[PDB]
Amino acid sequence: AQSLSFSFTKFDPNQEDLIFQGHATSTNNVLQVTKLDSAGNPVSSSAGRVLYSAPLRLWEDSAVLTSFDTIINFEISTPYTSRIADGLAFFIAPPDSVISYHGGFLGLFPNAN
Amino acid sequence: AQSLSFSFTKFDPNQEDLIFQGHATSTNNVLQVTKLDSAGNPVSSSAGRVLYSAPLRLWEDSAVLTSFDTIINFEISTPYTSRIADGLAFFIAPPDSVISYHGGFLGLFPNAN
Amino acid sequence: AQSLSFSFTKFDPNQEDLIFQGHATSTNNVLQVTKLDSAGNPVSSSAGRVLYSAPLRLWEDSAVLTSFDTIINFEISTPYTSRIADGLAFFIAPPDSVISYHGGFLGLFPNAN
Amino acid sequence: AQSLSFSFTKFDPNQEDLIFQGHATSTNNVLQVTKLDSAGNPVSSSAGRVLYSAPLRLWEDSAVLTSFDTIINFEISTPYTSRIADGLAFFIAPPDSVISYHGGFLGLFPNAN
Amino acid sequence: SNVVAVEFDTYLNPDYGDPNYIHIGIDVNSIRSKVTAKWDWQNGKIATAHISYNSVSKRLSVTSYYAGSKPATLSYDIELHTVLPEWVRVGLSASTGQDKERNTVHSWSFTSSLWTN
Amino acid sequence: SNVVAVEFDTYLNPDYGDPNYIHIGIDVNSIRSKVTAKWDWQNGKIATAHISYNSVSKRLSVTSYYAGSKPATLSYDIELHTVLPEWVRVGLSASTGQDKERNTVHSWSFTSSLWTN
Amino acid sequence: SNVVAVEFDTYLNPDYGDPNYIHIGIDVNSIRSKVTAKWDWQNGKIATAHISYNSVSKRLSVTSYYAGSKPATLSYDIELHTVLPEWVRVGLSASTGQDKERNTVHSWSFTSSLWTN
Amino acid sequence: SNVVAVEFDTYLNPDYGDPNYIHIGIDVNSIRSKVTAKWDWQNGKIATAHISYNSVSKRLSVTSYYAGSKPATLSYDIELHTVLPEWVRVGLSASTGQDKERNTVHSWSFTSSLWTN
Ligand SMILES: OC[C@H]1O[C@H](O)[C@@H](O)[C@@H](O)[C@@H]1O
Ligand SMILES: OC[C@H]1O[C@H](O)[C@@H](O)[C@@H](O)[C@@H]1O
Ligand SMILES: OC[C@H]1O[C@H](O)[C@@H](O)[C@@H](O)[C@@H]1O
Ligand SMILES: OC[C@H]1O[C@H](O)[C@@H](O)[C@@H](O)[C@@H]1O
Ligand SMILES: [Ca+2]
Ligand SMILES: [Ca+2]
Ligand SMILES: [Ca+2]
Ligand SMILES: [Ca+2]
Ligand SMILES: [Mn+2]
Ligand SMILES: [Mn+2]
Ligand SMILES: [Mn+2]
Ligand SMILES: [Mn+2]
Repeated sequence: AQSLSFSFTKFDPNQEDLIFQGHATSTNNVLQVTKLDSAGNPVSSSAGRVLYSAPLRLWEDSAVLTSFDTIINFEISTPYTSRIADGLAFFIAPPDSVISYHGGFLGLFPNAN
Repeated sequence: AQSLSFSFTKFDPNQEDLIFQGHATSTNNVLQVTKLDSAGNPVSSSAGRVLYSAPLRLWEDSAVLTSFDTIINFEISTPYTSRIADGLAFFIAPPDSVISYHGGFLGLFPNAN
Repeated sequence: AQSLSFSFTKFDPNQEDLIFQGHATSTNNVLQVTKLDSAGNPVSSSAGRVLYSAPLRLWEDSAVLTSFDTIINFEISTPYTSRIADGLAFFIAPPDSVISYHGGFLGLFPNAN
Repeated sequence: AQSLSFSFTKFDPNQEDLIFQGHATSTNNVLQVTKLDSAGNPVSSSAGRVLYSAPLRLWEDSAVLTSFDTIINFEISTPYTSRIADGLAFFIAPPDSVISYHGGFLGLFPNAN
Repeated sequence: SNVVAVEFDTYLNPDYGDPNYIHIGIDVNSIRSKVTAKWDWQNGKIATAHISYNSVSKRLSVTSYYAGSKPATLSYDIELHTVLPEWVRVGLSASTGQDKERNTVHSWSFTSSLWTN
Repeated sequence: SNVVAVEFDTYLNPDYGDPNYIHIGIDVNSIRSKVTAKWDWQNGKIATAHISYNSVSKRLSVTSYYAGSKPATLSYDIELHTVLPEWVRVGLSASTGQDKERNTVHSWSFTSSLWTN
Repeated sequence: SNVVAVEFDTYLNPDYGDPNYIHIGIDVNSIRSKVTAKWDWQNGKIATAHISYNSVSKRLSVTSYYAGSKPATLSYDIELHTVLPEWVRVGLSASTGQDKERNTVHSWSFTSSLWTN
Repeated sequence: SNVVAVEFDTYLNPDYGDPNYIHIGIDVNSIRSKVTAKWDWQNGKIATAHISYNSVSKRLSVTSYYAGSKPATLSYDIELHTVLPEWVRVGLSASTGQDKERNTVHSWSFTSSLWTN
């Protein structure tokens, strides 16, 4: 009935086929989902999200098999010596989903229920 | 750098991953890019267009090979005995493209230059 | 490290890219893994197997994810009114594997251990 | 009717799914289509060929579109300072094809007609 | 109006350039087809069309058959990136006027690749 | 005899382990199915089956439907690489004995991926 | 808040449920992970993660390695379509608070299939 | 000797037809290239080449770059099925003679499709 497949190997500055929420951006061909110090150092209280433009069908009444595979290459680094926070996540949410609170929330949830 | 591939084999009524312009719609699992008589007969002066949700990168400064392949199954039929009009087209246009005049224009162009 | 993908939608008479064992053959674009009456009726005590030419890597010392998906369209039919036998199977076996006993064995195993 | 797709990103020592002809071999995860000095230096008068195990359908009576795309990453290097010879080639030949003369022949042809 | 389209034309418009017969055409920025080929339309049956492009062979090609009959082929040399921008959306479009016809699509499959340096 | 097979069994052989009904089974090194599920065979019509494996979810799964009816599902946890060697060939097999049935295959599609470190 | 996420957690929040160590988690509608596994993070290097789902094996699985070291694996059984709606968008998300870390993504590849009757 | 090959030639053999410079060539049944283009070889670095064919655009094309420099392109019109049989095997071949060079291959990726009626 439906099939969708997409691949990214560099991240163009003007990525018309991605949706950007929060301090998420892209430079030097990578995705900076978290705000950055004009010197290239991580900042505090930042939340960034990226969503693939197109919606995706996950299920349908008369349908019986749905499958998805995704591979991600990400780098969590810190120049500092303090503890590192917070998280990196791959998520699937209703199309109109919007970024939530930061911290140990990963811009995914508002509270802790 | 980038790759996009999608497949449709039925057309769901609520095709969240398609953009609809004009009298284009979908029922009985097919795409009716042209308005229809409540009895199932073709009407006059109709224009319908469908666009894949996601934008597509066609070219880039430091890039050297771009290729696309698409297969389409369409049916042009008429119950009547008069001449049939007008056209069916596969097109690639800037993302914000909007439907144009009908007739032998195929909702693609405004004039005839 | 490795990826293999193949698709068949018709079965040519001379399928150079398949290995044939037993009464397995092909005509009218389909795969007849079981012998047939010159009138087109199923026969008794028949065993047929087909193997994709190329070997397939299933695992490797420093490797961590192996996955395969296959879809099959098959038809088990009988013109007669007696009970139908025996079985249809999709199998993965060492490359030099050879057809075994028929019956409820499915040309897969010799005994019943 | 048919589709075949395969990918290699490393070359295992025992590549059961490749056919080897000539001094072609594999070590350190790469394909050495040309013989090598036990010190890792190129030798003279060498011919090596590799063929994908499975046969490939290129055409058929009632068939109308055949397409293939292949990407290759190869390295032609020489430690010496003399002129480098001879050639690297991607070829498609009948299944039973066997390696030919070396030199500027690229193990592809016997004479120069 | 910017666009590149491959068209299966059922109604002839000589004032628009259409040759005198059901044709399939490749259009670049204008309904005035750059190249055209005779297409044997068939009421009721369904058609399959493949369209392919390659920035290197600088060629765009179309082949359309009807299951059982001979296909129709058209090729035009272009360097798409001189005609269209860097970002595009792909679509199917159909229309009518004084005269009608049913414009229906059954399965549609599209795949694209871009390679950089 | 080494092999892993998913079977659609039409003839019951209680002495071989077959439960009392047309079933689909997952077999590891023996015709004595490790797990089995009721399959509603249908003479004349054609069946579609998907079989999937994943070294991480250590699960092998089958689903088979008949276009119009409810599907049949069976899952068994394995770590294939402990049962089979590093190099394998994939095949379809069918057989008969005192009793017959037509064993025909229409399209077959297979894709595989392996990832190293 | 509706969502299903796989997370690579660097900061521990016991009040939020986080066990006492850098972990990767599968979350269904809450930051309170349903299942969790120890992940050996590594500053500066880049990580590769594969996430896979199958409506039949009703299993969602993750494996993440670091090129050279041992991977980390986590699996949770779900029937995604009971938790999420019929239409979804897929994304990557990263955050910080009193404490920081660089959240960067290098290549991302995703493919999905759905089959009906 | 039957074969179609795309070649990256490092040693010139004027008696064999090779123009006077490192070139890439398309060959049909003979080492005597039908068409040829200047290729800027580079010792030590690795090269990426894409070769594509289409029975409709009756064109075979090659593009080879070196990561950082300008690519090299060659196209030749053929109808492969008039030159080669219905069944073929695809391969990579390299050779030397009085003079040497290391012939090594790193990843190789190939995909093919055929469509009937
Ligand atoms: O019906 C087809 C025909 O109808 C009218 O004459 C106009 O709208 C034309 O542009 C169109 O080609
Ligand atoms: O016909 C089916 C049945 O026939 C015979 O009894 C034997 O060959 C059995 O193994 C087989 O199951
Ligand atoms: O810096 C990490 C930490 O910072 C603060 O304490 C809060 O924002 C927490 O939610 C978060 O986990
Ligand atoms: O070394 C390259 C050169 O060596 C010899 O002269 C012969 O084998 C030639 O065919 C070849 O081109
Ligand atoms: Ca946390
Ligand atoms: Ca017209
Ligand atoms: Ca049995
Ligand atoms: Ca030469
Ligand atoms: Mn026209
Ligand atoms: Mn059984
Ligand atoms: Mn957590
Ligand atoms: Mn030459």
